[PDB]
Amino acid sequence: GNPIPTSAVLTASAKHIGMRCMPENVAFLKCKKNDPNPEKCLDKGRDVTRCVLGLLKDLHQKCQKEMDDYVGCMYYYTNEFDLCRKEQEAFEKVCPLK
Amino acid sequence: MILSVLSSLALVSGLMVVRAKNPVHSVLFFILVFCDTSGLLLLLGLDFFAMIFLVVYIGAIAVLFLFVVMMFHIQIAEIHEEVLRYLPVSGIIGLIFWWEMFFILDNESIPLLPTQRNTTSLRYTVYAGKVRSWTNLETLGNLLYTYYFVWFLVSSLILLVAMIGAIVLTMHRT
Amino acid sequence: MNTDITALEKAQYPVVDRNPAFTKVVGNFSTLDYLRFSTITGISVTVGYLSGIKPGIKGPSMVTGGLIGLMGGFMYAYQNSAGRLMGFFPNDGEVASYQKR
Amino acid sequence: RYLEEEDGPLMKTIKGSITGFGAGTIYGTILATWKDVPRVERNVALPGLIRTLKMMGTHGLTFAAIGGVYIGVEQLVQNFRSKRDFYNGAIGGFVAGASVLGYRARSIPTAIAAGATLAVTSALI
Amino acid sequence: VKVLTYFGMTLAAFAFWQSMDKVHVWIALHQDEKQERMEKEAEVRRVRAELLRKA
Amino acid sequence: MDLIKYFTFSMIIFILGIWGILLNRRNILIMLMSIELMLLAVNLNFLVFSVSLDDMMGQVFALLVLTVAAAESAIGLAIFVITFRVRGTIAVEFINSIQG
Amino acid sequence: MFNLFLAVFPEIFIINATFILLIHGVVFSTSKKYDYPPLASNVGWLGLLSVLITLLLLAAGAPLLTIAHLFWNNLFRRDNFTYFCQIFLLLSTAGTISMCFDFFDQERFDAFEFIVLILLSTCGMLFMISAYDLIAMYLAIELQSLCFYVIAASKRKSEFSTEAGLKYLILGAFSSGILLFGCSMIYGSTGATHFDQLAKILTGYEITGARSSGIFMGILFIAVGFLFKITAVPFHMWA
Amino acid sequence: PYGFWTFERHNAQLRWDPQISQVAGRRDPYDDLLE
Amino acid sequence: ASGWGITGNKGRCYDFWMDFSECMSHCREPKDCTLLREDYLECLHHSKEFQRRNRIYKEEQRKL
Amino acid sequence: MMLEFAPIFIYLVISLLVSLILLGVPFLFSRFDIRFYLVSILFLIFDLEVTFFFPWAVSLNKIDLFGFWSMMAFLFILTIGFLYEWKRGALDWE
Amino acid sequence: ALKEEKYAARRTILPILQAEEDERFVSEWKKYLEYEADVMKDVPGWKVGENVYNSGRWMPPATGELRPDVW
Ligand SMILES: CCCCCCCCCCCCCCCCCC(=O)OC[C@H](COP(=O)([O-])OCC(O)COP(=O)([O-])OC[C@@H](COC(=O)CCCCCCCCCCCCCCCCC)OC(=O)CCCCCCCCCCCCCCCCC)OC(=O)CCCCCCCCCCCCCCCCC
Ligand SMILES: CCCCCCCCCCCCCCCCCC(=O)OC[C@H](COP(=O)([O-])OCC(O)COP(=O)([O-])OC[C@@H](COC(=O)CCCCCCCCCCCCCCCCC)OC(=O)CCCCCCCCCCCCCCCCC)OC(=O)CCCCCCCCCCCCCCCCC
Ligand SMILES: C[C@@H]1CC[C@@]2(OC1)O[C@H]1C[C@H]3[C@@H]4CC=C5C[C@@H](OCCC(CO[C@H]6O[C@H](CO)[C@@H](O[C@H]7O[C@H](CO)[C@@H](O)[C@H](O)[C@H]7O)[C@H](O)[C@H]6O)CO[C@H]6O[C@H](CO)[C@@H](O[C@H]7O[C@H](CO)[C@@H](O)[C@H](O)[C@H]7O)[C@H](O)[C@H]6O)CC[C@]5(C)[C@H]4CC[C@]3(C)[C@H]1[C@@H]2C
Ligand SMILES: CCCCCCCCCCCCCCCCCC(=O)O[C@@H](COC(=O)CCCCCCCCCCCCCCC)COP(=O)(O)OC[C@H](O)CO
Repeated sequence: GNPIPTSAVLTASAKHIGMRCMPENVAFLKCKKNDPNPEKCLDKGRDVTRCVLGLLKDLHQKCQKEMDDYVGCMYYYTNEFDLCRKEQEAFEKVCPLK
Repeated sequence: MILSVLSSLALVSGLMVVRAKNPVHSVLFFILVFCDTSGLLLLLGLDFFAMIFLVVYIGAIAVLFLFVVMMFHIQIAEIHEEVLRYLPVSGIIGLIFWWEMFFILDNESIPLLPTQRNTTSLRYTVYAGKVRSWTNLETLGNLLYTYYFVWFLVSSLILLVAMIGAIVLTMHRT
Repeated sequence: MNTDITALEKAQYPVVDRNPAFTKVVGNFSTLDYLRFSTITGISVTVGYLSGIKPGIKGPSMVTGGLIGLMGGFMYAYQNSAGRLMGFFPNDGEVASYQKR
Repeated sequence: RYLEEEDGPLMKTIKGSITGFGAGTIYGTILATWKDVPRVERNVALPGLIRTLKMMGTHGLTFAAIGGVYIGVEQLVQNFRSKRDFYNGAIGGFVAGASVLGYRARSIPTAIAAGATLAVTSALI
Repeated sequence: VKVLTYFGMTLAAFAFWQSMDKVHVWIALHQDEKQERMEKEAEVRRVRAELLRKA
Repeated sequence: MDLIKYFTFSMIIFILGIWGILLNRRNILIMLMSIELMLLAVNLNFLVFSVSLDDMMGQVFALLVLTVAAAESAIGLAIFVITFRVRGTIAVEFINSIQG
Repeated sequence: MFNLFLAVFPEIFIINATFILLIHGVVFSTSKKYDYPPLASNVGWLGLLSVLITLLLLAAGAPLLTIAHLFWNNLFRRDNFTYFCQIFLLLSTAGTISMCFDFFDQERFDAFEFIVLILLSTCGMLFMISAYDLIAMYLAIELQSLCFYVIAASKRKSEFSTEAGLKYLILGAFSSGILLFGCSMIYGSTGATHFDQLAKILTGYEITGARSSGIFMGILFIAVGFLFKITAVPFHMWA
Repeated sequence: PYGFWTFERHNAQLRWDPQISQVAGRRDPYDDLLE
Repeated sequence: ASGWGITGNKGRCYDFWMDFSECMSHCREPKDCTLLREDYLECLHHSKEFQRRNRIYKEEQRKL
Repeated sequence: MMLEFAPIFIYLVISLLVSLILLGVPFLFSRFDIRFYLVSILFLIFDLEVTFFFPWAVSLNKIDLFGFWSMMAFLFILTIGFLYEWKRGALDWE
Repeated sequence: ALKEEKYAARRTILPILQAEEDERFVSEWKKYLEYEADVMKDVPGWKVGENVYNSGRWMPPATGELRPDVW
């Protein structure tokens, strides 16, 4: 069902995440800037987490195979983008950044 | 434990620096002390200083000492002396320094006693500082040549004095 | 590199230019600045000549003294001109030239 | 300005003898280290240590004697006479100096000098 | 020195450093008592100063 | 306990330099070596404090102190060389003519 | 940017003049054509000239030495006190140099490097006066000290001069190590080396019972180095 | 004097450091994320 | 006090330093800035934090 | 991270062991020349020059023109010293 | 440009990693506070989880290891 949000999955999806979860990300970062206390930021963190997990599930639904290949290569090369261009292009052709 | 090992090696090697009858042997032990110091520096995460201690202290300064001491061909009669009669004076001076100076940080920097509980889970991680980490080298180089450049240049003047003095005191041109 | 010309002791004369450019300071050289410059250089050349006679290098000694004097005299003239433009020294001429151009 | 103590003249004399043996041991150590070793002792270690320890003990003994007799006579003067001044303690300084330093120096001239000196110091106190 | 002599000196030094560790633990464990003694002496000194200022 | 252990390491190096001064009355080369040991201990003190305090000033000064140590050793060994050249020996009894 | 360096015009000039004299001396002292002339007196006169020009630059630019004080703050601090101290130092150096010419020519001390080392030590003492941080203070002190070590041993075939140099270098290096240790203790205890920061941290507390033994012994060691430098008893017997 | 450290000559860092507060090497890590 | 951190960011104790300095820059009595000063020094050495945690460890060793 | 230094230590231990094995298996079946001091001094100076070059070289992208010219001034002082040594014959071994 | 690509990738996933870490630390801190409340029960004058900083601004718990992050 829901992909395990490992470093490989998040790094491979980072461009989609930046384009999609930008307001939640910026809000979380502003609140962290004002207050580093983790307790006083949990709500913005939940907003960020929900946005990201929803986008992850969506991308898994749309292009399962391309996402699997890109995530696998990214994990194999420890998230080195240069060694993964072919499957990155295949993943972005079926799941556009928009 | 690892700091116990390195400190024990440093203690013995330093005693050998100050107590070896042959001065060439003293220079070699001095080199062991700098190696142990470099190990400590690696433990602190200061790899630039760890390498520079090898390059400068061992690679240049100790080499100078070794060249000079080896060509001196010192006879032990010229520098021998019994040290048994110094044990008391070293005992007071060492003790007083020991009692004062090994424990000077204790009142200001009180150690955290390690408990039978996993405190490692209370380590808080801030990923923001980890996006672009700086090496020791580039953190130092960000400062030496711009914000503190005057001290850098004064050090250059010190080296120039060393060069001039070395020539004027020892040169005998053939 | 962040810079800040602000001095500890404020200028006691009108500030014609807070941080005058190098060429502006040089172009601000007055007759008195050139007199200081020339005097320092001439004294330095004379000292070079006289001290060079005994070793037998009076010419090269004149050149060395002249280089020292040129650098010192230029630094002194620049000091005076820049201080006048910045309001640290009496600068009636600078104020008069500023109120007109 | 002086109300931080519990006193006790016997304790005063005993503790003075101990501080004096403290200070004489250190002084003898310093004296022994300053001097050279005899030429016939350059190649042998033990007698140099022995001589240093002997100097330590001798100086500890003499300085303990001064540091004990001084306070002892001082208290034995302000107890029988029952008065507090610099006169009590000047007598103690004089007797300590005279007795101990003239026993060591083997000279009546020097004793009267040492006693005189030790009084002017306790008097300046 | 002999190689074995250097190794034995190193072992003795290791024992010395572990003993020093025990000393540091002792010093840390007595911070509270030292603070209590400092506080009692500070209270005594303050009371003496206030009482002498009364005159 | 890290900071007390790092500090006592440098401290033993400093005390060893002091002892080397005390124990080497006929050997002034080792006296110079003991002085270097003290300088090394101070350099280590600056580096440890820099980490403990999270501050770079200790590191800048450590580099500059290394420069000073190098120049010091160079000039000192030159003076040793010329003293030896004049006397033909390094024994302390031939460098005691200035006194009083 | 250039105008910021008005705060260091005196020092720039004297350093550059010292370099010029070093080059002049080494080029013509080695000259076969000129038969290797002694240049101690020639370089001495030119260096006296350089010292006097430095004095002129410093004395006549009293306000300008305080320009850009924020930019220079973490490097040095120039004020009224440093102004007069540096003037007096330059005047003393000029007098000492003027007293050397008969020594140069009659003894035939031909080494012009003597004058260069004096000038570099004067640079070091100038920076000593304006130092406002433990690091800068130590560096300037060391420059000064190394120049003295070299010139104390200038009669390099003399038993007396070589003995002086050896005693000076050993005792000077020892005292400098003690002072540096004190500096390290103060930094470790306060996180600061700038004099302003040290003033703020240390003021109002002195020994308020909970005294930083680190701060107290750092001060003591620094004082020991200072007392060695001023030849105060018991740190005097080198002198 | 009373409160000498209050005198402007002694508050140099309070006026210099804000001018370099955006310099790489002394920034809060979150400033890069938001700028 | 400098603000330059060993990893290229603001030093750990620099905000405490700056609060203390800003307080002392206008308070004619340093006793008014005592709290900020002890906060700065606590950030440098963690003395009170470690002392309190050692008290906790002490009580644990006493009740066992 | 300092993680990468651990293989170096294990490598040193293994290299030492290989050395001992190779060396130990066959046990089964008054003329002071100042020019060396002078070359040591020169090496010390230029060793420190390289030392100071390293952070500068990695930091050129951030220090820009000011750092470049400050290092140039450093080099100018050291090169004046080098010229002095060259003229005085410290670089001649004949 | 290659490095900026990697560095931008790290920037977009920073908030979720930080939020996860914040939740983890808060839960662990609650557990430790309960532990301290139990241990220091019957010690008069205690205050569980007292901030040692007068300003009250939040700081991570000090660890007593000089350079833990590099190993
Ligand atoms: C269960 C496992 C069993 C299997 C494994 C067993 C492995 C074997 C055992 C290990 C080796 C031990 C034996 C060593 C070799 C002996 C054989 C031999 O032939 O020696 C010849 C040797 C002759 O010397 P040499 O090597 O031929 O060199 C001749 C010239 O000196 C050369 O000239 P030079 O120029 O090269 O050197 C100049 C000068 C060099 O000058 C010196 O080295 C100074 C000598 C005095 C050293 C002072 C202590 C130094 C050690 C540091 C200790 C901490 C210091 C802290 C001080 C700072 C604090 C303020 O030379 C000397 O003075 C030589 C003196 C050597 C004496 C060494 C004595 C060491 C002190 C031992 C104290 C023991 C106390 C125990 C508790 C300690 C407190 C914790 O004579 C001896 O027999 C002495 C060595 C035997 C004692 C030393 C070893 C002690 C080890 C104790 C065991 C560890 C206990 C702690 C365990 C902790 C567990 C948790
Ligand atoms: C997981 C780790 C596993 C480790 C496994 C390995 C464990 C080994 C345990 C060994 C202990 C038990 C020994 C049982 C007895 C063995 C039988 C035996 O002794 O016969 C051997 C026999 C001599 O035995 P002996 O009857 O005792 O005679 C002694 C003297 O003749 C007596 O004549 P003397 O009284 O006139 O003395 C003059 C002096 C000669 O003058 C000297 O100055 C001695 C040399 C010292 C300084 C030399 C190095 C500095 C010079 C620059 C070298 C290049 C620097 C850059 C390259 C290296 C840097 C990485 O001789 C000595 O003082 C020798 C003392 C040795 C101290 C230096 C060795 C300790 C280094 C630290 C080791 C750290 C790990 C071990 C500790 C671990 C924690 C406990 O022949 C040999 O040793 C074969 C020669 C080959 C030795 C190669 C060793 C390595 C050399 C290259 C590396 C240099 C740097 C050292 C490592 C640096 C690390 C960064
Ligand atoms: C070119 C020429 C050739 C010659 C040469 O150069 C020149 O060649 C050069 C080659 C050099 C060697 C190179 C390399 C080393 C290794 C180093 O040694 C690493 C030691 C460090 C790293 O050790 C661990 O680090 C991590 C744990 O920290 C481990 O990570 C785990 O833990 C993570 C967290 O859970 C998980 O997340 C991870 O997943 C999980 O894996 C990691 O695996 C492991 O490596 C430091 O560790 C310690 O430090 C601790 C703190 O002090 C101590 O803690 C203690 O004290 C505390 C209170 O203070 C109490 O609270 C604690 O309870 C209590 O235990 C304790 O002693 C110990 O841990 C020692 C120096 C040396 C030999 C150099 C010597 C000099 C040379 C020979 C040079 C030589 C000169
Ligand atoms: C072996 C090579 C020898 C080379 C010798 C020639 C060069 C020696 C150095 C001479 C000083 C600089 C001469 C170059 C002139 C051009 C300077 C320039 O271009 O201005 C730049 C500024 O250049 C400088 O200001 C640096 C000057 C270097 C310092 C030289 C020391 C002069 C005196 C210092 C006094 C301190 C006391 C000395 C202690 C011994 C503009 O930069 P910016 O303001 O736009 O931004 C700053 C930077 O880009 C960002 O970090």
